[PDB]
Amino acid sequence: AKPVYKRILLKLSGEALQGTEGFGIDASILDRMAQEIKELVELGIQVGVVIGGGNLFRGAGLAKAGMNRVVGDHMGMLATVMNGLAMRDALHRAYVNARLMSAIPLNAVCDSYSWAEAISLLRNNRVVILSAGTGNPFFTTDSAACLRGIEIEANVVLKATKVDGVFTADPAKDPTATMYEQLTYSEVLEKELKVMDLAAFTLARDHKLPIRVFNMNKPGALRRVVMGEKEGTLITE
Amino acid sequence: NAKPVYKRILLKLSGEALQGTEFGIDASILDRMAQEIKELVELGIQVGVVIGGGNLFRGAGLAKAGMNRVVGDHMGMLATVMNGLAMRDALHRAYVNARLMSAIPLNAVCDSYSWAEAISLLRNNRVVILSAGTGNPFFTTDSAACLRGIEIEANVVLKATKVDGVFTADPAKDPTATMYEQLTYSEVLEKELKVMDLAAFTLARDHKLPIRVFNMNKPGALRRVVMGEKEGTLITE
Amino acid sequence: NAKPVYKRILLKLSGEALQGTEFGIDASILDRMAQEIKELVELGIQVGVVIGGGNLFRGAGLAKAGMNRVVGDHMGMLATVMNGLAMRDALHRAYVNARLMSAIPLNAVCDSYSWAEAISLLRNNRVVILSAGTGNPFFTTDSAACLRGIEIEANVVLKATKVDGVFTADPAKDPTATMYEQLTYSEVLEKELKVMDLAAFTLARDHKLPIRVFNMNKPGALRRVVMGEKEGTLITE
Amino acid sequence: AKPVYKRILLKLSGEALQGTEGFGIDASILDRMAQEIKELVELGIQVGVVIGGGNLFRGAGLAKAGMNRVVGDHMGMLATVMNGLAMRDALHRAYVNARLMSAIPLNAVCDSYSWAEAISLLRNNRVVILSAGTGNPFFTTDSAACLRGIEIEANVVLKATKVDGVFTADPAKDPTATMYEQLTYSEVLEKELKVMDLAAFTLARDHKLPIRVFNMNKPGALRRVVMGEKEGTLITE
Amino acid sequence: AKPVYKRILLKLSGEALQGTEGFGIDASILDRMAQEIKELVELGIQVGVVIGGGNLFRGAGLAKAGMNRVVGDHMGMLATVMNGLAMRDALHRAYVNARLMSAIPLNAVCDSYSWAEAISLLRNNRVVILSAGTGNPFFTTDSAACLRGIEIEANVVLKATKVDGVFTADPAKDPTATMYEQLTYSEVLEKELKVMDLAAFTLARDHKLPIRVFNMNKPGALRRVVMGEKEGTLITE
Amino acid sequence: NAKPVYKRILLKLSGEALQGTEFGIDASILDRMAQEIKELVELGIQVGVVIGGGNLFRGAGLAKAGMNRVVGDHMGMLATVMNGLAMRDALHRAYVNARLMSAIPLNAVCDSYSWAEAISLLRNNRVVILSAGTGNPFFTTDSAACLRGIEIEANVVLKATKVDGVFTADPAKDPTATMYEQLTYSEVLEKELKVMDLAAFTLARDHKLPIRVFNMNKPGALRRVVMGEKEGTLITE
Ligand SMILES: O=c1ccn([C@@H]2O[C@H](COP(=O)(O)OP(=O)(O)O)[C@@H](O)[C@H]2O)c(=O)[nH]1
Ligand SMILES: O=c1ccn([C@@H]2O[C@H](COP(=O)(O)OP(=O)(O)O)[C@@H](O)[C@H]2O)c(=O)[nH]1
Ligand SMILES: O=c1ccn([C@@H]2O[C@H](COP(=O)(O)OP(=O)(O)O)[C@@H](O)[C@H]2O)c(=O)[nH]1
Ligand SMILES: O=c1ccn([C@@H]2O[C@H](COP(=O)(O)OP(=O)(O)O)[C@@H](O)[C@H]2O)c(=O)[nH]1
Ligand SMILES: O=c1ccn([C@@H]2O[C@H](COP(=O)(O)OP(=O)(O)O)[C@@H](O)[C@H]2O)c(=O)[nH]1
Ligand SMILES: O=c1ccn([C@@H]2O[C@H](COP(=O)(O)OP(=O)(O)O)[C@@H](O)[C@H]2O)c(=O)[nH]1
Repeated sequence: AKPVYKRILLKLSGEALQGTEGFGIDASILDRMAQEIKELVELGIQVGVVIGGGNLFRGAGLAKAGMNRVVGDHMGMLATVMNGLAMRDALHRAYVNARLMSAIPLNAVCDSYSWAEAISLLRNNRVVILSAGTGNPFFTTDSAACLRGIEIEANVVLKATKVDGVFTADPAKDPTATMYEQLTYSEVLEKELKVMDLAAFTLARDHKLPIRVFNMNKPGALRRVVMGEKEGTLITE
Repeated sequence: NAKPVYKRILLKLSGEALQGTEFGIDASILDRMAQEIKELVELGIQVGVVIGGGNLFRGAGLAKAGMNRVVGDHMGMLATVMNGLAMRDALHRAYVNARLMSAIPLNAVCDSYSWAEAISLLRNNRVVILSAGTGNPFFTTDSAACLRGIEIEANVVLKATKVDGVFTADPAKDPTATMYEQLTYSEVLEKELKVMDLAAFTLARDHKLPIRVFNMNKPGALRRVVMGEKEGTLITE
Repeated sequence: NAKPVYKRILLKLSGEALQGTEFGIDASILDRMAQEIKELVELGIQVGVVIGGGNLFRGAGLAKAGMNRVVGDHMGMLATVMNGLAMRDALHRAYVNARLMSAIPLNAVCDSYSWAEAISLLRNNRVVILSAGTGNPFFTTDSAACLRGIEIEANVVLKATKVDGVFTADPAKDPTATMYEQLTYSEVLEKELKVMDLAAFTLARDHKLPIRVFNMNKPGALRRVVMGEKEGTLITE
Repeated sequence: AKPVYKRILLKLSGEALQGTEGFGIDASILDRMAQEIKELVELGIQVGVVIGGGNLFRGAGLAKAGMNRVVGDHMGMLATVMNGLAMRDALHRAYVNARLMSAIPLNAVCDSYSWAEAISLLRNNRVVILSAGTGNPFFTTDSAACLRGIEIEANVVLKATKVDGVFTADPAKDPTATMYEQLTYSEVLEKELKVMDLAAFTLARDHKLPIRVFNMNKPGALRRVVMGEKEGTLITE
Repeated sequence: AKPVYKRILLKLSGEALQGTEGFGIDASILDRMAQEIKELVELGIQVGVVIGGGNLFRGAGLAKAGMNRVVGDHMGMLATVMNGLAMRDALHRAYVNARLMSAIPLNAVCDSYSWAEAISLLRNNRVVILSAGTGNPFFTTDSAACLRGIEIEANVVLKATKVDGVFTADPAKDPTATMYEQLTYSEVLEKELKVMDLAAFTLARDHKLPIRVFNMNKPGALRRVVMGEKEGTLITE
Repeated sequence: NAKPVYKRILLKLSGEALQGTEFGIDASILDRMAQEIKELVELGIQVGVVIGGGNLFRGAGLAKAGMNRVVGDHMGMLATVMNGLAMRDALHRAYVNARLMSAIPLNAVCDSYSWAEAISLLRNNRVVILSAGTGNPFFTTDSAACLRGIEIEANVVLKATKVDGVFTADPAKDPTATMYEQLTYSEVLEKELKVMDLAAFTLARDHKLPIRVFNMNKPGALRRVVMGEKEGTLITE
């Protein structure tokens, strides 16, 4: 009963790190994710992780408050980096070899994203955190996830969410919605389901980047997914 | 026919003063400070501005939750940049020439701190924002405020806080908390009042750098200081 | 007493359009575009220009020959810079204030892309060339053209190609290839015409960013577009 | 009889490298320090070394000659880097794994200071040289020593000096002064003894960073100190 | 019958990578050179490789077309980098440990040239590619070859050419010319033979950097040269 | 009504000429050169200035003492920057617009060398100092002086030494040492005189770049050269 993936791209949204107040970072959560990621690395899995920033800032939201869209998306990106810092530290304190790279060159705090070094690091059993997303405004860390996954030739992008997977509708606002166990792009687009930003998904589809949606707040789920069990939704075609 | 009592200042904007209820950044406070800073610039005053990050993260805070103290300060310093980004945008949208420099090289998002480049810019009547403080862990922005304040040879360091001046304690927690209106670097010590952190204080005292503590949540407060009018607490030799 | 119909544009110069017979760069086309760009600048038009690299390398091309797709796009992106270098030189030798920025930091050879710095420069009537496109593999310059076009808030993206406009096919290969003169982001799709690559197209549609496709191998073509005269194909909502 | 320290921060003043003319660097001295440092690394000790610049330049001294204080401190910092280069080379020629990092980003000659990589390097038995001090003007490499020591969580900062330790007065200008074998901050400050720049010391005290003053020109002293013998003065509290 | 060189500097001209059209890169050729370089590394040889850009651009040629000489040499340098990218990829796909460094800092695509790291990498059996030449205009990659060879203390610079070696004249335009098996600088200069740019050669002579000219299109030649056989011409004194 | 005989020059200031008795930098010589350079700038002369480091370190010197030659040149090159820092400060304190660029990127302390940026600056009547010479080991600043001199298209390279002109030997060591007042790149060779180092000399000869050697320890010497008056030795074709 060994793992069914060699290299994966873990997409961690900003919310995932949110405590109970709705903002910031919750030390306890980070530590738990570190233990889970750790188990995967021990299991011989090469882990790349793209983190979001919803717990701190979103360019759109700021833009609405009157701020320039580009600068909003910049601050939002810096936020992803601020999260990566937290994730990395947790990994380190748990004695897991990891390194933070940023699309937005941030000398001192971490090194800049380098596809070459990224791969080398991956082939050396080190967790590689890709913050600052794609580095461009008008994009979501989800795109970053798909882009970085195609780049590092990940076997699959695991989209962590506070939900067991993809439902016929929002399973928290419509007690009728049912989860899917298997899905294909054409279907997701056909029935117009919510998996992620269209651009990021279009890209994943264009390169047949399998996507799996699972719940990150469900202890063990991560492991079950990589160990090929019944967890969340699978997206391919 | 009054006219300003200062030629070039070092304005320290505390991050906490950018919250405006509930963490995050308060767009409206930002828009207001751009206006008040705009007036000073039209008034011919050169403005260097050190910004804090208390509204997002404090190294020490994170450390107690378990994070590595040094990574905590890094996140903290990165918050100042995030705040420096929003403050610059407010300036720009108010049509005020401003540039953002960071102690830790961000590149692209903003400029790296360049002492010489900062002097030139101030001379050409442009607001120079300094984020990432001193750029070293274990220090505060108050320290940077003094350090940069001396570097650019500012006439005084205006510490913009949330209260009218230096009090005998947190006026929000101790009903028995009075503020002073005059202090010598001595008195502050021979009374051990809450102004900054000895390291920064000593620095200013060392170079006979006056300090004035005032409230930025008070519209027009800054201008009054600039016009030499009864405002906040003055700290001199 | 006509005068320009645009204040600030995003000129996308395809690399292939710089060949002029046999790969490489055609000095004479370069000298000519500097002249036509010089007129627009004297005409008061702010010019941001995204340049391609089709005359030297295309990631996808190299990939089929066996190279790593990502290293291929890198080479590709580096070609755009090489083209950005020659275009800037032509501008300079024509006495036109121009600066070259790269998505991937070259430093020394040219400047790193700085959104803010780009806005300032355009405002001071200086040509801002953007090379290395989006700076990420798997994307085209057309994408960058739209991405940057939106960033600097350009009035329109002028895609400078080798043909008079968007055709039903490659007019050089399909004798049955007609071009249109008007299209809605819709029609382009509900006809599936050759304009760009959905990713870039969608982007422009998303932000109601008009696009006009014209021939740069036609001396004076650009100016006519700028003067709002029957030229190329117009793509709007 | 094994070592009593696991990780130490070696503070080497500029003078230490001075030949007999009073300036520059003396090849012979460097080589000797390299052999001693080497022995420590072989002994399993993780060594971090902060070097000064007194043998070349001091910002204050230059300032007095009329030069700007900030630029003086800059040149002085560059000097620390110039020394590090020399120290590193010596370490390399003696086949000791070492790396120079600079607070002032100096691409090519060495890499920039990165707390993360610094620690990783330390955990890999490599000597880590921290030049350019803290990177800020108005500071001494002594502060840098204390700051870098607290950061890398060094077990103790060993302050090398051309004296056996801390005396009741200058043991070279008052034949009565006696050396201390043990001291505490409060005492040093109480009797106002000379250990180092007040700021650097205040910082060390604030974080209980044990400090040991010993003679670097006394062959073997370094080893005796780390091997817990009767050498120089100890400072804790 | 083991190798007679421990560390070599392989000078690969741009032409060497040229397909049959006269320009660009030929995937097939790269792959073959990768296999040969691979054999050398397996053989315990430390390989440093300086690549040219003649297959893409030469500053002089561009200058003649009217472009600024400096910018011409810049684009030409970027070309060397574009080749290095190709060479590196080939090495990687052939599972040979290699790294591209550039004299012209090119963050992301590769790292910048660092003599220190270069040597460390060499001592670790990794191919080190030195692109962007010397980094200065008015120089040839040949100089770069000699300069980088003296720096990395290479045992010899192997100048690959599409000719078996150095002839009394051009062996392709004068069927009488004969190849030399052994030569000395004084002789090359005396009889004024074509080996490389005078500057690069003067430098090599000044430091007694043995030079060997051989044919790179002659499968096995590389190996024969390093295995001390009868191949090409030797240049020393 | 004389007026200058040059529009733009390349002033090579030897480091040794900044000692003024005993190594180090002589504040008074610095203050004097700022004045003499100030006059040239007010006189409308564009000034690019290559600075040496002979007063602090010479790679070759260190090499003989045992250091790695390459690390020696690095230290050497870093001295030029240190000298470039003090010279810029003198300029600034004399109210002369000046910028310092380094061949090896220092960032923050000064600017990276930017050919284009240097041309723009000279055109806007600002002194552009070039430190770190060519930025490569094994070369001298004299080389950089010629290399940069050609790059910026200077009218002549003024080598500022410690003696009145090119002598038949060191006038301080050989009583039988006469200087010339006219030389052809030829004579210099067909007499093998002490002007620079063939590499740099050849370079200037290559591009018909005249050279004039004069004494900077002679107040007003520079201006006389600039005014085309009997001063130093002239080296032309
Ligand atoms: O490629 C990217 C990735 C992120 N962002 C910005 O940074 C924020 C990151 O938060 P995101 O919404 O992607 O994170 P998550 O929703 O996953 O918590 C976004 O809101 C954007 O403003 C961006 O502009 N481009
Ligand atoms: O020189 C500096 C300045 C700031 N910080 C960190 O960044 C935070 C900035 O917030 P600060 O408390 O200075 O802001 P304010 O109190 O002014 O709101 C600090 O708590 C530190 O963790 C740092 O480490 N070094
Ligand atoms: O955002 C970008 C823009 C370009 N490229 C690469 O660089 C080449 C640039 O040529 P492009 O086809 O964009 O130029 P054009 O078609 O306009 O001649 C592309 O083929 C890609 O390989 C890239 O990877 N990312
Ligand atoms: O954090 C620092 C460290 C050093 N320096 C400057 O660089 C010199 C380094 O010499 P220092 O006196 O620290 O060295 P040492 O006395 O140990 O020989 C100082 O004089 C300062 O001018 C600085 O400004 N800040
Ligand atoms: O130190 C160097 C190396 C290269 N180049 C430029 O980049 C090109 C590289 O091609 P080169 O002729 O050196 O390559 P090869 O002849 O070996 O194919 C040259 O033509 C120059 O324009 C340069 O200016 N300086
Ligand atoms: O292109 C350069 C210029 C200088 N240097 C080094 O830095 C020192 C600078 O001093 P130089 O002798 O050029 O100065 P000057 O003789 O003009 O006083 C040299 O000795 C070299 O070690 C170098 O390696 N490369």
